[PDB]
Amino acid sequence: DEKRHLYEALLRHNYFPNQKGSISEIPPCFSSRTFTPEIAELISSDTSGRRSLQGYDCVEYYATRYNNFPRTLSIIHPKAYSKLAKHIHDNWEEIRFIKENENSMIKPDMHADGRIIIMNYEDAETKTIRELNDGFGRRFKVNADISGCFTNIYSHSIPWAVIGVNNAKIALKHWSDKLDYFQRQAKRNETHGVPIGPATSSIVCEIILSAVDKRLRDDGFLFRRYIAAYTCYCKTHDDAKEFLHLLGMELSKYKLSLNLHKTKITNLPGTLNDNWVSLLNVNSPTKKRFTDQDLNKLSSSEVINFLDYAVQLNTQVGGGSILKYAISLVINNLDEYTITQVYDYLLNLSWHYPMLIPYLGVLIEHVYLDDGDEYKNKFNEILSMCAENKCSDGMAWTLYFCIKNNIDIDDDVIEKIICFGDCLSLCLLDSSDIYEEKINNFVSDIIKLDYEYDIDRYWLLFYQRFFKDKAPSPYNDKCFDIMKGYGVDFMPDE
Amino acid sequence: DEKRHLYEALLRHNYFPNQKGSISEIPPCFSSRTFTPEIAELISSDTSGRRSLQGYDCVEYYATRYNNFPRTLSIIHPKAYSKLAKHIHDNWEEIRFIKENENSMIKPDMHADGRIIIMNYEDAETKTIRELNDGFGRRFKVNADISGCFTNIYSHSIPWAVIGVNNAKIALKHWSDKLDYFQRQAKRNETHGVPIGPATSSIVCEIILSAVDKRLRDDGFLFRRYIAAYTCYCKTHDDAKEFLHLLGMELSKYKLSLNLHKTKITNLPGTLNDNWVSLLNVNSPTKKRFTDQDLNKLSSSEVINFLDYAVQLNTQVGGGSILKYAISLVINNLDEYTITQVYDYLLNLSWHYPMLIPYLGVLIEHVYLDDGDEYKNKFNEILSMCAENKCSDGMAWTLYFCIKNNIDIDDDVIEKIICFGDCLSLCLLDSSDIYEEKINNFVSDIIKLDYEYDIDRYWLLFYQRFFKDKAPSPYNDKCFDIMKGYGVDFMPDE
Repeated sequence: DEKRHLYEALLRHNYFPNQKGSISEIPPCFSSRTFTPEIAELISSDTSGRRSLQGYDCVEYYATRYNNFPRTLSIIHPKAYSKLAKHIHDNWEEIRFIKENENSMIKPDMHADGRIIIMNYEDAETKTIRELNDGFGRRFKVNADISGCFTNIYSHSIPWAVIGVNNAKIALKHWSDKLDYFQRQAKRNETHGVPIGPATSSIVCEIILSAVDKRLRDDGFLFRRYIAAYTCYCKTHDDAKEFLHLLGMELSKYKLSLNLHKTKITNLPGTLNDNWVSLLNVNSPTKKRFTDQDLNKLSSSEVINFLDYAVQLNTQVGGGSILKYAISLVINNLDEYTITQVYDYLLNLSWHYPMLIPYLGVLIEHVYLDDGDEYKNKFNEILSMCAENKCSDGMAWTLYFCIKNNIDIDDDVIEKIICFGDCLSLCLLDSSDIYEEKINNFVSDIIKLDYEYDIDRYWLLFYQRFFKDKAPSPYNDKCFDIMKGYGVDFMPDE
Repeated sequence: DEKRHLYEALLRHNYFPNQKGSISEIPPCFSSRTFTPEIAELISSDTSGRRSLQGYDCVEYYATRYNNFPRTLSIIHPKAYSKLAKHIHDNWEEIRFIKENENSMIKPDMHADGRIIIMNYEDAETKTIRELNDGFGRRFKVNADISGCFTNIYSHSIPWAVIGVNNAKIALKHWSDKLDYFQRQAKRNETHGVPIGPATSSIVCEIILSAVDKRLRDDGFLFRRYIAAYTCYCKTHDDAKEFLHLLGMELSKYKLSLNLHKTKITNLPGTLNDNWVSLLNVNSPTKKRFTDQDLNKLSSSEVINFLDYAVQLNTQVGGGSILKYAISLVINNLDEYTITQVYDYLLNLSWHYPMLIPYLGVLIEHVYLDDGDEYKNKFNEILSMCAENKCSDGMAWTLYFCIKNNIDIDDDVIEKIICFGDCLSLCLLDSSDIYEEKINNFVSDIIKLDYEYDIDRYWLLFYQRFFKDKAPSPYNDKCFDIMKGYGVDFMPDE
């Protein structure tokens, strides 16, 4: 069924931040499968325990963007998440109108892997044909962005999108009001904001933005939405300015607004992709597939020169993720002579740009890591940099490389891994079991605070220790106990 | 009367190219007054003589623009001009609808000096108030130019403007058809083009362009015309593109077209003047009048530094006549210590930019020209440059300075003054009377050709020699004889 596929997707696949489909933002050690929908029903049914704080906090995760900026992905506390996912499942026949929207490019969809939200998933041919087809006969292309979107979505506006603003205000139960309550329970009983990364917040965002899409559609606008980005194709500048006005009205009705540093009108014909994308692909040494693998295999100077050219292009343009695109272009066709050189270049690029650390997972088997302890000092210097810059995805990926490849990790860099206080980093140090006593000091400092929001901020670490019998639950409810009795592990093996 | 003022203006004032109101393009030695309307009636009444060539040619005059480009002003042959001016006078009650047009900024008007066409004549306050008033509430400013205008105005389209295209085509007498014939007789019986500089061609251009102004007006466009330049103020880009379309249609109906290298749409608020104008005026040392003349008098370093800054600004922008504007800013407030320095700077600027030569007429009394023959070699080196670059206005102004200030002129530069073959230069050499024999060789080479168009190209030189009794008329008609008997002199004294 599609209800069952959504129920699997909300918990087994898209609970953790898993929207990016090329490389994940979270290392593959953390997996949210075995958190089955029946365990979510049992958690929702459980009513024990008393909480002194309204709502639940989230395990935080600062992922690095192309400009090294942090984006705070969140792992919802699972007692607050099981109710939210179960509510979205039970109400799916009244929610699936977001699937029938045609202006939302990334939306819930029955993906084969098990997910429902995968950004940048559709193939290049259809994307090109759509871009030309919608750019047919038009003069201007308007790009608009919602300012926060994740930051300031109003949860009380979830019924406003569903049955209208004034009908919902008069009505103040309906399914969308309980959805608003359950979404609020996900993040500290707070009206504004949604945790970034779970598909439940993507569904909540799609529900609110589908009314905006409906009103923009009914006024005859050619437009597409990519999460919070609206692209409009306009025969004249009348359409260009009036779409911006109507989008501003429709967002302001649901308390949202437009990012005016991201608004720009560009005369068609522009570029189907961004300009740096075609600059890289035109100069890519892999741009032609030769149908024989020896020809497809690249040389040392070819890959290195393309990587230098990508570095200059990112310094000179910087409009997008130039390094990640360029590295994905050359990463899978490396010859054995290249692997050490491109590996060290990736070490250089991963230090300077910590979002490039996941690509280091491709080469680690082919590179002989023992060497003369060069890579040993490299990964620790990266770990120190990720501790310094407060970057969670680079820290977690580097620690996944350190435990998976058994490379030792220094004490002084751990002094800042423990002091940074990223939860997912501390779960990796927790799964190592060598640093049991520095982990114990941190969790004891959390418990001695007697602040439930900090325990909810480190619920993944606390649950991993409780499931590994190294600690008891810090909660008086049965949620951790129902998780552990059924075998829920958020750091599972194969 | 206004008919009589127009009749004076066509011959006494605006026969010669005299449209510019700050400094003339022709030196003040050449004056078209004493060519009274009664002499024009007597020339028109005369029917003697036979001509083997259809129409008449014009005395040519390549004036230098801000980018050193030549513009070929023309002095119409007066037998072909008297008929044209008399025809425009007799038909003035059917022509004066061009005066009632409100979108034509430069048009026939009763000016006090005696002219009817003076470009850049209205005061700055009204121009500013108009520019703001028409820029009220609008988003875009469209600038469009007719491509040739003077070059390719179709004379057969003069009745097309007057009574409509199809009515005039069916009609193929009416006054506009004889106007078309008389305008053709001005330039070699040629359908396309108008001689630049006489007000009769300005009237002919206004007659054709007033129909374009009428159709653009009736479609509700806010627009102004400066000779061949249309500026439109647009609430949106719909108005911006549709005005360009409608102007293209209305010009193509009368066989004209749009200069598409001069078309540009600029988002308001732009600049009331051009950007270099405010850059000069903000940095002008004369920008504040102090109501006492000693304060208004400028120092040496002040004027010189402003002139250097103007030179850099013209090198760096070049969008308009930066040097002429800057020099007009400082020229009239010079202190006696400045005059030699600014004079030599003007010598430097006049050599490099020959349109700046007329400003040398302001300083020549205050500068002691005898010196050590420095200015003697300067004006001859300028004369050689004007001969080399084929610039008529610089040649004529420099020769006016040479004869008026009695400074001697070398033989070898005269070897190229005679070889350039500018008519107005040869009339200055003709009025000097020292070089009677090199003038005689040139006019004998013209007469031996037996080409009436070359005689019409040098009609001013031929008439000046005939009126000075140094030569006979080269024409079998009585036009020169009626001119000389009534005392018509085109190089008159006071």
